Amino acid sequence: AQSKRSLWDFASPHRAQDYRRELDTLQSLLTTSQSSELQAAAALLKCQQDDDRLLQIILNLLHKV
Amino acid sequence: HLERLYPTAQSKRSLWDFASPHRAQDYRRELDTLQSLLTTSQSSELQAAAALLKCQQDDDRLLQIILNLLHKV
Amino acid sequence: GRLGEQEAFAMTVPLLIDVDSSQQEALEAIALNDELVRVRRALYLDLGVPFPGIHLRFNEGMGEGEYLISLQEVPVARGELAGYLLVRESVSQLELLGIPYEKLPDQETFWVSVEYEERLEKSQLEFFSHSQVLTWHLSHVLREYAEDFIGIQETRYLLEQMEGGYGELIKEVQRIVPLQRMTEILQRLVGEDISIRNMRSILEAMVEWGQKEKDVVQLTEYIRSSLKRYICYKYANGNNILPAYLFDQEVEEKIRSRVRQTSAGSYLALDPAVTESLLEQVRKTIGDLSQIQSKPVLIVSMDIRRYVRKLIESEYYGLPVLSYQELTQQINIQPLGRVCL
Amino acid sequence: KGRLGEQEAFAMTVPLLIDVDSSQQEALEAIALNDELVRVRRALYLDLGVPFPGIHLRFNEGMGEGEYLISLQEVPVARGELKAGLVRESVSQLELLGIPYEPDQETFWVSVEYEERLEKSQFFSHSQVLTWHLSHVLREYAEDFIGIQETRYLLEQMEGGYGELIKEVQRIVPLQRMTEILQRLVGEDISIRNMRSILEAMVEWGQKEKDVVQLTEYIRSSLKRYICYKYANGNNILPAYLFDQEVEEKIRSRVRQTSAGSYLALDPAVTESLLEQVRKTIGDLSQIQSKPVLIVSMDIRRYVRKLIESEYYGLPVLSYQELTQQINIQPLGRVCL
Amino acid sequence: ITLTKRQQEFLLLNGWLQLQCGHAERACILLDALLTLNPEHLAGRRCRLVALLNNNQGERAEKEAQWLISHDPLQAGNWLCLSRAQQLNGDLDKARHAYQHYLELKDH
Amino acid sequence: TKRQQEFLLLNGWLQLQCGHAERACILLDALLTLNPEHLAGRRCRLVALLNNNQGERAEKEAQWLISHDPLQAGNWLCLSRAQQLNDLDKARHAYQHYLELK
Repeated sequence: AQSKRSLWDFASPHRAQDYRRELDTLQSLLTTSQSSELQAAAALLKCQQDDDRLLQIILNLLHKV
Repeated sequence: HLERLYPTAQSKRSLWDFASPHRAQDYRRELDTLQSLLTTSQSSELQAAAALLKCQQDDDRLLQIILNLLHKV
Repeated sequence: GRLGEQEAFAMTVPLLIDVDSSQQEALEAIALNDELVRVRRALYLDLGVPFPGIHLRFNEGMGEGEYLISLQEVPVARGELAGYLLVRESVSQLELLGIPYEKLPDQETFWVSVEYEERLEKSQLEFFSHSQVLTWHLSHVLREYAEDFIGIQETRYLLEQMEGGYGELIKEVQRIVPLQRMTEILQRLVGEDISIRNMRSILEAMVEWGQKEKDVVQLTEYIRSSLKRYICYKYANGNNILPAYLFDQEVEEKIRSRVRQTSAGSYLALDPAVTESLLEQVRKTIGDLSQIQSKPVLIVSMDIRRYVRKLIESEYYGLPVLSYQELTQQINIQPLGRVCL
Repeated sequence: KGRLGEQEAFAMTVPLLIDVDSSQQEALEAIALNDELVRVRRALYLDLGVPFPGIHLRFNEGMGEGEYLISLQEVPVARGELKAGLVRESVSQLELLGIPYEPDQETFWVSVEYEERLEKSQFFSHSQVLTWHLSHVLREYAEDFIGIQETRYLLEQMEGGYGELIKEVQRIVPLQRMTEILQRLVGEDISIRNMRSILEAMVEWGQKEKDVVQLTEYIRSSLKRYICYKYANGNNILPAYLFDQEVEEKIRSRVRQTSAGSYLALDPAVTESLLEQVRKTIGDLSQIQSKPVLIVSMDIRRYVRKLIESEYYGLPVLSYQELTQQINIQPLGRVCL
Repeated sequence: ITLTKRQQEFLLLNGWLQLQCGHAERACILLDALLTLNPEHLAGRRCRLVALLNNNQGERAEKEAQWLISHDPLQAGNWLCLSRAQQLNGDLDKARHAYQHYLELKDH
Repeated sequence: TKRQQEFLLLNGWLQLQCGHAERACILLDALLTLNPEHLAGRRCRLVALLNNNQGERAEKEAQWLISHDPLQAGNWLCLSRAQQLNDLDKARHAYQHYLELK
């Protein structure tokens, strides 16, 4: 309801090709660190890094003409 | 008409107008003369210029071969 | 109203512009009804695409400076124009720090107050007002989404408008190619920023080459090659000078090896790694030169020209791709660099 | 006017446009500016027969003072700034050094006070230079003025004259092939004006040949006396640069009639060598006069022409079949291999 | 040493294209060779000023703009090159002065 | 981590918006351990903990935001929710405080 929307508004805080190698830099930064929290973050980032590698390969194989 | 609504960066236009200063076969002729003139030289700057001219002289030789192979009637 | 009437069907508006309120009468009487037609007319004269009517509405539900442009009731360009009393600048740089004043799909945008307008116009910089920024966004939307304005109805209207001019030419081109192929050809032409305006040569090329080729790609390549002098004037700068980034034979052969004309599509899928390597080679040779001028064009073999363009459309949306046949004579093509393998 | 509900208010592009600078709206036009253009267009049509379109003349103040541009279908094809404001001369040479001193011609500019004395020496005015550029544009771009509509208009204009001839030629060959043949004929500066013989040749040879190149070669051969008179100003004397049998066979070896294109693609080195031999024999043609013509076998004539069109755009190419009798063919030199 | 002929214009045209087609280093090399052979030419230095500005060589652009300012008379675009080059190196005040001088001269 | 921190904030917000909330919790915990000044990450992870049913930690984080950022009335919903996950009377008191602030 309205209260749930207020919860989401409380949680609420560039675009398009801003998504670049910033992810890769952060993943390699956190890979060095020995903190367990940063290690979990790095593994999550690697997961998304490879799901993105799979979707880029699928888009390259399909494309359009 | 030709989307003439953007002044296109007046400072850049003044730069290009300051920088602002043709034929068909005179170009290839000047290329060959300049490349053979600069080959005799000895300066490093003239050596880089000569290598650039040879580069364009042979990219043009490749495009001339492509144009010769392609044709109409 | 009645609960027995079926639905009262109504068609979706093709083009809609929804801007915030408090500019219903604060903005009115300052262009907004002549500027829009002016920019649409200029873009049509430059291209020839029959753009539709523009519906302008003032909505109070949104904020104060939010404008959205939607094609067929789906928003395609939103933005909050800052804007109320801050006019924008597109060439903002450290020069804008040199003249110290307070400081989007457009270029680098920074907003300055109207009290600074006099001293900054003494420097003769960009002063896009509300009308100017709105029409700039409208022009960009129309240019990048013109393919959606070329339907069967639009092409039929174009043919009917030219019936008095060239009757037998239209009757011949209709008997040679159907409306669907002709409209697809026009859409492909506009997708490459090639103007439809000169319809006579387009129809003559359609007549000449529609009897020989049935594939859409080859036919549209022939129609492009029929516009040699138009393409030369549009892309070449200076005198008879055309900047080029010609491709090596090995790279052209590698690209051509995977045309894949299987289902009348002919999609170019070679290998993701191989295309990545080729794009890396193109980036290493060509470079970036985005800040630079003169619009260099890539020149490649005609049979693969389109296939090359969509290969580099992702990164180099600027750089056009041209065919050797599309080049007219008396042109001094200067090779800026060969894309090696 | 265009409301924001009107679709586009479509308007067709002008075929031919000439945009000249302002300050000559009333400073110029003293001579004709509106009669000279039609005069030169009519003369060029009588020479060729191509139905040139209407010419739109506009004075634009956004440009300089002596800038004139000629554009075909709103695409500029010949731009230039005349410096007369100072009439020009096309036969300028070192003779101009022994006289008051200072396109594709020797273009030097002289003042109007010298006009009397230069006329004692023995003159392109503003109208003359504008019409000279217009004439060059029309002659070198006449193929773009021959469309399906233009050929249909020509046929409809001659219906009263030769009805059965037109009805037969229409039933024998289509409009597209006929228009392409007419454009190919005009590309060699062959006049369409004499339409009767062209239509008769089309009727006679359209049932036998379907390839455009061979059919247009036959139609060219149907104009033997016209070609002979056009290229032989003397008394049955025709300068020739005849081809050797070996060169003709080598050229014919790569006709490549695969996709109704008929492209002549030899090895680039082979074409370079043949062009070098032709250049060595013929020469530079700069100091050559009387308009010598190359004569070669008919079946490859066009194939030779487009081979030498890049360098010797002047020198025409003719077929042996196109040669009528009572001609003294004088061989200026054989193109050896 | 050497000679100029019409060739000197070729170096300009190629250099101009190299500047306008994202090859600042190539344009700089061509115009430096031209000036090292024939230093008397002036348009080549005008092109190389913009080439040096686009190449990010502030000191060289400032020196060339100083030469042209001391040899090219008024109304020249020699005060933009100075402004752009020096503002890349710092010293924003002299860039402001050059810009104000350019604005004052362009009113004519 | 001046821009990168914004990438982390956006990723955490999107993960919260897409039902996981565990990934958002770990990302925002890493963000706070690196940059603690950017309290927006804690603001998001509070709701993430509420949706994760970890009200014991959520109460402490909501107390931090309440005692350090009294510029948000929403700091009194999360605490209430947290205590409602674990204390109904104190939840009513927090809700009434939020009503007083709004």
